Amino acid sequence: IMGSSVYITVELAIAVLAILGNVLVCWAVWLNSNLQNVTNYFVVSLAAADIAVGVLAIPFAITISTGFCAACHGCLFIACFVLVLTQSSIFSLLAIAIDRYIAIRIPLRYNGLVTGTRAKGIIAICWVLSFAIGLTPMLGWNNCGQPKSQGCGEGQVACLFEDVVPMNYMVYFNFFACVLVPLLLMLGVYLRIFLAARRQLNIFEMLRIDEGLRLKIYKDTEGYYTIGIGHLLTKSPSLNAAKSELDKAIGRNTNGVITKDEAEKLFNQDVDAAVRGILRNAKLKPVYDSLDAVRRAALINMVFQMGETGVAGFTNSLRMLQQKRWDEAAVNLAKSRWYNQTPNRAKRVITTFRTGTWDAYRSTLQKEVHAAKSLAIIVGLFALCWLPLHIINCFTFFCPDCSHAPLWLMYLAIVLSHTNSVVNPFIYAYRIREFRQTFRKIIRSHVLRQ
Ligand SMILES: Cc1c(C#N)cccc1-c1cc(-c2cn(Cc3cccc(C(C)(C)O)n3)nn2)nc(N)n1
Ligand SMILES: CC(C)CCC[C@@H](C)[C@H]1CC[C@H]2[C@H]3CC=C4C[C@@H](O)CC[C@]4(C)[C@H]3CC[C@]12C
Ligand SMILES: CCCCCCCC/C=C/CCCCCCCC(=O)OC[C@H](O)CO
Ligand SMILES: CCCCCCCC/C=C\CCCCCCCC(=O)OC[C@H](O)CO
Ligand SMILES: CCCCCCCC/C=C\CCCCCCCC(=O)O
Ligand SMILES: CCCCCCCC/C=C\CCCCCCCC(=O)O
Ligand SMILES: CCCCCCCC/C=C\CCCCCCCC(=O)O
Ligand SMILES: CCCCCCCC/C=C\CCCCCCCC(=O)O
Ligand SMILES: CCCCCCCC/C=C\CCCCCCCC(=O)O
Ligand SMILES: CCCCCCCC/C=C\CCCCCCCC(=O)O
Ligand SMILES: CCCCCCCC/C=C\CCCCCCCC(=O)O
Ligand SMILES: CCCCCCCC/C=C\CCCCCCCC(=O)O
Ligand SMILES: CCCCCCCC/C=C\CCCCCCCC(=O)O
Ligand code: NA
Repeated sequence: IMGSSVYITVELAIAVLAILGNVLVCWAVWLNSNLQNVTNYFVVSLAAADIAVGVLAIPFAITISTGFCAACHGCLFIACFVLVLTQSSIFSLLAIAIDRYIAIRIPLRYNGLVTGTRAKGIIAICWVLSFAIGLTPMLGWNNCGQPKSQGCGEGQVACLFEDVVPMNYMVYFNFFACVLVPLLLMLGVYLRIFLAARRQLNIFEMLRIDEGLRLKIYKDTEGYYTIGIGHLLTKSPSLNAAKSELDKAIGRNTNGVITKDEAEKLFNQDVDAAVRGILRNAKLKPVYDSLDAVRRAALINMVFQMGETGVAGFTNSLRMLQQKRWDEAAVNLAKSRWYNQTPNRAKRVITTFRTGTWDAYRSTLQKEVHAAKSLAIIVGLFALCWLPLHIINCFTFFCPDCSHAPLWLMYLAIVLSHTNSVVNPFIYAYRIREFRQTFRKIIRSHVLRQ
């Protein structure tokens, strides 16, 4: 068996798996409305680039592995086309990372800023930028436009990737600026996502989950100006009047904007007032005195939502809370009008009473980042599959007199880069239930017919 035949077979097998697997990804998104979110718009765009890897880029790499004679501009397209697909993948991976950070940073206002129309515009722009970046050698930055391989006739060059694509482009422009910098930005974004889910939980973070945190002055449900965690500023219909109240409480001219620490200090003063009002109430003080620090925060949470008078009306639940009958107090509180009006917030507060822990709010944070862990794996696989080729290009560039990397390492690094166009659909099937369920439906019904 020829050594070339095993390289062709492996490349064609990767191409088939890249097409079939990523067609299934787009097919699943088109079929399942539950998969038609903005995050999957970039997943589809990422899959579209991987489909093109198996249809064009991999056949292109096979032809230029021979170094045949061809025109300069025509040879550059065959060599630089995969640079367009890889750049579009980087933009799609960077967009997914930023999208998931917005999802955990402003989880209540995520859908107002992140829209489908905006995503399609970003995708269309990034594809234009990917062609400009990937096909930069065709616009002049090439090595076949200067008079001087030999044995091909003039106007024709030996179509080898390292012969026609400049190495300083492959290292400075492509690797350092267009690959390494986005990969490091994606690393910091995902790190920042994971740290926010691992944040310390307290009364400030609990109410931030229940009532939101806003550092800019906004209008509440009643049209009144608010800041921080539900801190009413004024009933007046003047933002200037609200800013004057905000500046009087912060101690600095804010122009309606405050820092997170100032919102925490403002919220801390609101807790002190709610605690002062609880202690002066003869119904609430005995219960509050008996509760632990966490369960006291759940009682303050109720006061912030309904008021001391409204909480004092829970005569039966308050006595069972004071008697440390957590499970009995949970059943009683669940049968209240407060539970029916806002069950999600009530269930989190009731769970706090049962356990005395922050588990209900920790689980809220963990649910917001579970998708980010799977999508972060895809970025690491992209880095793992492409960095060997980049590092070698650096060795050839910065050590010209060095011995070039051996042929088997070239074949391995190039094939490993093509393999990355296969791994993503497997990740979706293994870690995303909605993708896995649609994959099974398409396969069992549309493909296998039964
Ligand atoms: C494109 C790219 C990106 C992107 N986008 C990012 C980093 C690096 C690269 C990249 C790619 C190729 C390449 C060469 N070939 C044809 C080929 C196939 C098999 C064997 C051979 C031999 C005989 C060894 O020359 N040649 N296919 N890709 N070569 C180099 N230095 N870098
Ligand atoms: C540590 C990482 C994140 C940043 C450093 C960039 C790395 C990837 C680049 C920058 C400089 C590069 C070169 C530094 C110097 C050497 C020596 C030279 O005989 C060949 C390559 C080689 C080995 C390069 C290796 C890769 C290289 C180290
Ligand atoms: C994250 C995914 C991990 C899975 C990916 C693992 C690494 C990629 C597989 C390489 C095997 C094929 C590499 C060898 C290339 C073909 C064999 C060859 O080199 O033949 C050329 C011959 O020497 C001259 O014609
Ligand atoms: C024609 C387009 C559709 C062709 C599809 C057949 C070709 C499969 C190719 C690549 C695998 C794709 C990535 C792996 C997806 C597997 C999903 C799956 O089967 O998961 C269900 C299983 O029951 C879990 O337990
Ligand atoms: C190899 C290139 C051709 C294969 C890639 C493109 C085909 C797969 C694309 C996505 C499948 C689901 C989207 C198709 C939309 C069909 C439109 C319609 O039927 O109304
Ligand atoms: C999955 C669809 C794409 C596959 C079909 C495209 C055909 C394959 C492309 C060219 C393979 C053979 C041409 C180059 C021969 C290389 C000669 C050599 O190995 O030295
Ligand atoms: C699924 C179908 C995929 C088709 C892949 C086609 C592969 C084409 C590979 C290179 C063929 C030569 C193209 C460049 C020649 C132009 C330069 C010249 O004429 O000198
Ligand atoms: C799925 C179908 C994809 C459509 C494109 C098919 C493959 C195109 C391959 C590259 C052609 C462009 C490279 C050289 C162009 C000049 C060649 C010439 O003019 O004869
Ligand atoms: C232009 C290339 C650089 C952009 C790469 C990706 C950056 C955007 C990432 C996706 C964010 C998700 C959609 C949010 C829409 C942005 C809101 C707006 O238009 O200001
Ligand atoms: C000679 C080389 C010719 C290069 C042609 C490429 C120029 C067109 C730019 C990108 C085409 C891919 C379309 C992707 C945008 C559709 C995504 C969307 O808006 O939903
Ligand atoms: C068209 C959208 C915006 C495009 C800007 C980014 C794409 C890259 C554009 C061209 C880069 C050219 C870099 C010039 C390097 C020196 C030229 C040379 O030495 O030959
Ligand atoms: C995706 C983000 C892309 C950012 C592109 C802008 C950054 C470009 C930075 C410089 C790269 C090239 C540095 C030296 C130019 C080559 C010198 C020459 O040969 O003329
Ligand atoms: C250095 C360039 C960038 C390298 C890739 C950057 C993306 C890293 C993203 C997250 C890594 C994978 C996260 C999966 C969690 C598994 C637990 C673990 O092993 O750490
Ligand atoms: Na890709």
